[PDB]
Amino acid sequence: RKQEVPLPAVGVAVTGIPAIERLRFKEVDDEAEQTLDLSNHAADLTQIGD
Amino acid sequence: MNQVSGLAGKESFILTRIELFNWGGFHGLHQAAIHQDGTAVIGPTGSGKT
Amino acid sequence: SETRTLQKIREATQELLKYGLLEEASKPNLYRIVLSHPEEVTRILEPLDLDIGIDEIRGLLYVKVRLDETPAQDEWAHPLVRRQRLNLEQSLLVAILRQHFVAWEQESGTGASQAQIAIDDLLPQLQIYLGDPGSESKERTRLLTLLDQLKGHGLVTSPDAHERIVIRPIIAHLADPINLQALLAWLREQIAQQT
Amino acid sequence: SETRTLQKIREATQELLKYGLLEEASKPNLYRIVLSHPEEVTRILEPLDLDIGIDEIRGLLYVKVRLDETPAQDEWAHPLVRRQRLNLEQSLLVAILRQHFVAWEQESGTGASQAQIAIDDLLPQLQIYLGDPGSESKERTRLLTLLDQLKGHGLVTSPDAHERIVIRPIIAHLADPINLQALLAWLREQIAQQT
Amino acid sequence: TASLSYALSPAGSRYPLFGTIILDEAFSRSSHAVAGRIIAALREFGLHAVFITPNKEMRLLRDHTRSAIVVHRRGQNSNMASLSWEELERHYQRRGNA
Amino acid sequence: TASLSYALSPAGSRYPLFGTIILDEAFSRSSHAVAGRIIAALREFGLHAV
Repeated sequence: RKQEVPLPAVGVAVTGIPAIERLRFKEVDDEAEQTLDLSNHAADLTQIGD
Repeated sequence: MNQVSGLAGKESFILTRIELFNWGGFHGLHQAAIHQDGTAVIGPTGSGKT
Repeated sequence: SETRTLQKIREATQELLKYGLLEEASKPNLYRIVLSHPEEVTRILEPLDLDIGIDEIRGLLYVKVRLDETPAQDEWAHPLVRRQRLNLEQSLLVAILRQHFVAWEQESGTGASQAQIAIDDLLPQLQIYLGDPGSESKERTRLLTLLDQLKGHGLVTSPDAHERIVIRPIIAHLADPINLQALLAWLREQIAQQT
Repeated sequence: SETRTLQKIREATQELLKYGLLEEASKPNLYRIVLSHPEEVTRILEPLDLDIGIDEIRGLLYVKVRLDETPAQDEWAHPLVRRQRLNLEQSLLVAILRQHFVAWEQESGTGASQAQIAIDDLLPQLQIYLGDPGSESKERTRLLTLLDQLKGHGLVTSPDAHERIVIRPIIAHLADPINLQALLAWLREQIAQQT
Repeated sequence: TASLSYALSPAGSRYPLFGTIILDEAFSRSSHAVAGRIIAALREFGLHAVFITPNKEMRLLRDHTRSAIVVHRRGQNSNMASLSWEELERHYQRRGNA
Repeated sequence: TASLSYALSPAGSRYPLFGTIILDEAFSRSSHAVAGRIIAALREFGLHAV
């Protein structure tokens, strides 16, 4: 007697509109190394062609 | 020409330093110093200037 | 070129849709905004076949499915209405709730949505119908499960700390004379075949 | 009192709001109608800050938040469109399907009817990055579960009668394919290094 | 430049408190005399300036600046350095013999 | 330049019947070697340039 009756539909909210923008992807953590590197390097050295 | 150089350092913040780090092609840490009396910049097309 | 509707209207309408109803004492701003442009609201919703009723005497607004261009219909079958239809078990609680709501209104006035009841009071009421399985754990479990389903339809706030709850006034517009009459008719119809 | 929108347009609108999509393969005549009447559509949607993006190559209409530029919060917040962050399995499947769609259109051009992809090859691909839950049966079951979820977002068909499936052109406009491909290449490289 | 200079000059001053400015493609459309007209106006407006060029028309740059910043690309890597005009002259001469 | 050669040349002939092209501010922003390579492109297409 789990039977459905035709009562009025009041308070009909709508939400969760399926817009593609709502999608975001897993924050797959990548921890190959720590970010400790800081050096200035010789990457500011000069040598150029013709 | 030279008068405004006196205005530089006296009246206004004159830029002589820039440090970058893993920005664009500047891998590691770079840095170049502006000259407080006018400075040029030069390099081939697509070298990190812009 | 463009004729962007009042951004304020956009906020109020989008919120109202987000919740299906809208209560003054909680969010009076969008509430008044819709009161300010009920026609614009309506024409905005009209393409969707969603329409706004109103209850100023208690501070409520809410949607309700239109009934046009596919006459009547079981409203719930509409695509956008987002939940499954009430079921007479729920309705059995619904009637009790409405009774308490109107009873409290008829002595504290219509000046608040704060019609309140304690869960334990319901227990005897259901106990008569759903019987007495003799274990407070089972009956109270089923009671809270029903209440949960209803708050899904938004009718009643979930239990507070004091095991007391507030009936949302939208209940009244559910337990309509007209709708109650259709319900009693269909119920006597069920009785006639159950026999 | 008020006139009522064209029934066909209201139909297409309501469907497009239930599923965020309308397609030549699903409601092709509604598709033609809305294409002839996009201004009506956008007008209906704009009070809600909703608006369609369109794809005439692939016969796909789809929704997209209409909010304006330079917001106070750097990224939009919309009362209706709640956002999800998928579990790795789903995201991975989506990236797989995305590059699948890209490859299919690479070899067949834009708009060419999708060829079907076999569960038989999917389970390997999942195996590429997911190892094994304990059995091939569990692999297949969870694959079909996630495919069900994906069809829930309308990005794929149902598991067809032959244990293949077809891709929904909504994939052509996901949130950020760069996130997909970075993760995909990173995953394959990570497994290649680990082994 | 005039609008920028006055805008940057705080109340009670006619010169830009923020003296430094950047100028990409500093003179990629004008001949050296007219470029020098810009130089005169810009500098006269109390502006400390920096100039860019895609390896073109170096003469005027040497004339009214004191140093340069050399930048070169190597594959996907970008490199920077700050030199005076004369060190660059010596390096050029080291190339000239070849 | 590739496209203009396409348009200017019917099939068969290796050169377009009108071989001349005009370049305003030609090379106004390309490093010298970059300008040389663009010139080489012009020559590959086999055009008379201004």
